[PDB]
Amino acid sequence: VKPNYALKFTLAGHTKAVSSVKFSPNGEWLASSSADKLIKIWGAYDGKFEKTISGHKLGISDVAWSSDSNLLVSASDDKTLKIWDVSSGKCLKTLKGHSNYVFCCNFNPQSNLIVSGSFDESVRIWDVKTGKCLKTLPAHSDPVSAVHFNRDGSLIVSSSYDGLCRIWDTASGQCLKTLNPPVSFVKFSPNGKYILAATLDNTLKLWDYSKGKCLKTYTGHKNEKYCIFANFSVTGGKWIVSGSEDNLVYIWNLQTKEIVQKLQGHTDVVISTACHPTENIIASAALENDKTIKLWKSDC
Ligand SMILES: CCCCc1nc(CO)c[nH]1
Repeated sequence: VKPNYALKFTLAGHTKAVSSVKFSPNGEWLASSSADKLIKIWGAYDGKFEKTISGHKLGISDVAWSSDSNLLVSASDDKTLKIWDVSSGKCLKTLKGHSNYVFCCNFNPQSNLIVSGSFDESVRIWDVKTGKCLKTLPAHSDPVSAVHFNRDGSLIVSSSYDGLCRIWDTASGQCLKTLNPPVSFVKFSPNGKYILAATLDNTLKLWDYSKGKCLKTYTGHKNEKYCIFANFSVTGGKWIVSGSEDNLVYIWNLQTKEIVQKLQGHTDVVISTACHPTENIIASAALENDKTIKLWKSDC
């Protein structure tokens, strides 16, 4: 069994490198962030441009949705995160505290908290309602490449160029576990038992969190430079999805570790991929020679 992702839409409009694409939890929208300082909202199913959300003074490296699909958070080189009302496009809160570029962000499942990672080497936990910083974790000794909450928000996982992945107790801010090439991306599996980690030696690893053991390795792609997003595809077959510095989207069989598809079409590094929550749909986005988002559809 292999997927058969085919190109459905090319989304043009960002004037510099795209940095991150994320599907709304309700499956309706794609949000994109860019070095052009803009967030753009697109129809997930028809690829139709919806709106531009603006206000950051420098490039945006990441964007994330609240669980109810009503809010976005963005992470910017202007050293702030911003919370946006998607319907109005208005900035509700500017989260101030990082002393350098904010690189990565995510809401917890409740969406009362935001976690951020920065070049300042810290992870911050923010109150969504007040916009106040609740905790500053001295998480790493180099830029923080990724931050993600587990399924119930009890844990945070962070990755860094220092070569560490760390698991934090959300409530206390205390480090429960440390798992050395730079770690360029990390996220929990949907069930929260595993962590998917990218290292800048062209390697993805599936870690059993509780055991601290490497279960799977995915190779064949190019990743020596950029913090490329990877995903668990769960809507059809159980795949691993990642961009690559050879301008392709890679899809592996999670269990066998075999490459089952490579998606051709991008004309620069595929920095970000996202899996639709209910349909067999991938969004991919590329750096400044390309600046487009592609939507792909598969039968499985
Ligand atoms: C400038 C390109 C940034 C892309 C990016 N990758 C991640 C992984 O967490 C966050 N942002």
